Amino acid sequence: SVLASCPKKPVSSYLRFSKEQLPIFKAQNPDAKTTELIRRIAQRWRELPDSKKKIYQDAYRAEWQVYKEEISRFKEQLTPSQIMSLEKEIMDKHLKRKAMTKKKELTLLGKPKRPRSAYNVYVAERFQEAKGDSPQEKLKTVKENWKNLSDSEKELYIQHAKEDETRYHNEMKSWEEQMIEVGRKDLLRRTIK
Amino acid sequence: SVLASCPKKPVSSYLRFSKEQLPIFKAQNPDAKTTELIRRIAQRWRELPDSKKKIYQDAYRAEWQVYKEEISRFKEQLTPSQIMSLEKEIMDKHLKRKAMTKKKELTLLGKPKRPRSAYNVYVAERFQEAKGDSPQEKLKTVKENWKNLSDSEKELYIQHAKEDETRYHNEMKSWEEQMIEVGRKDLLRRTI
DNA sequence: TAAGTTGGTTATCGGGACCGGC
DNA sequence: TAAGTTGGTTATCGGGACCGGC
DNA sequence: GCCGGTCCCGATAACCAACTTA
DNA sequence: GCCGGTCCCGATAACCAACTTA
Repeated sequence: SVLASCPKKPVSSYLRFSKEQLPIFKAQNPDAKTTELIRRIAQRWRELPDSKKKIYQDAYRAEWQVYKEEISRFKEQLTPSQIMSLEKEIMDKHLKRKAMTKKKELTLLGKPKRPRSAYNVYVAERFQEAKGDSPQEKLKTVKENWKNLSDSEKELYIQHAKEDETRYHNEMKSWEEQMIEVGRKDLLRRTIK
Repeated sequence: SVLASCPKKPVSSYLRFSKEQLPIFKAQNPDAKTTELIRRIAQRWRELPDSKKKIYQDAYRAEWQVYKEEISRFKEQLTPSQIMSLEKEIMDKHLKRKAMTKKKELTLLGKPKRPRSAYNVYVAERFQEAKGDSPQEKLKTVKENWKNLSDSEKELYIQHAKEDETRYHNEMKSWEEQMIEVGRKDLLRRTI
């Protein structure tokens, strides 16, 4: 496709150093953790004189000149909407990482789960017991049954969802006070139902 | 170009009501602020019976049906890279707004200015006095002089920037502490 | 903030419906 | 979170360099 | 309206730590 | 590397408050 074929930017002088140094350390200290080895290499990089780092730097600058030529030839043979298409795929990769990071930090601060719908409850009750082998088929058949329920048969889950709706308010009121306590008012909601 | 010709989603029932009500009100209250009028119109909308709101809603829903047809014909005649381009521009518009909001709030919390560079100082001093009438010409000749200054002459601007670098450290350290106090640890730097 | 490694935890995306915040 | 208005600020973009945070 | 999380789990693709330069 | 702000200002293109539905 597009982003696949696109030339990649050269890695830094330190990265080239670690990439070469790592297999050496891993063969001398075979049972040491890899994270330990990287920490030892980076140290070694610091100790290294400036006349030696420059060699790595001169190599990097020259690869960058190659990349500038390469990315030009590549973009020249692309149409304008295709270049925008290229930028979009790159932006998505950034946004997807930022999104991951945020979600990781919110679980770390123990943000309450969102309220489950009656249907969320329904799936939760009927799943181990479902006409299907694969979970994809099992869910597919659970949603079949849900479409055939009258409002009166739904009563148990509607009432299980009204309760969980209340649990959410409580855990949220609590969690948001605590976020103010540790100085994170940015994580509070603007609107409340 | 692309996003320009693209069909726009219909506005909401309330929005339609305000669009029509505003010119009427602006003619009843000629010297009133535009912001008061909207607050008064919105007040009028709440009071409105639901049988009257339904007329507006029904208009909106039929418009929504139109937009679905319109956006389909539009995307149907676009190439795949034009469709990604359309999404990217939409995405650019959101991010640009998010960016304005952030910069708008940081000026409200009085975040310190960034340190001026040696070249920044140089421009500020030597500018009224630059061969030119349009600012574009005055600046182009300022950058000429900057490229021809020796190290002994830049020393003055280099240490004037070294000074401002210190002011930045002072004002930032203070400001970041103040931001932890009003509960915004998110506005803090990760590095230096 | 992103790249290089590499083994050891967490997305994604399958099949859908649905609801809270923005 | 975004749309409508309308008069009233902040982008933009000209000419460039450059540096702090990520 | 739209995005994302929510119920389930099994699948593989993408993470995380350990560093630094640009 | 890349983005954005910074010195300056001059025109013009897109913003702010005031609301609510979806």
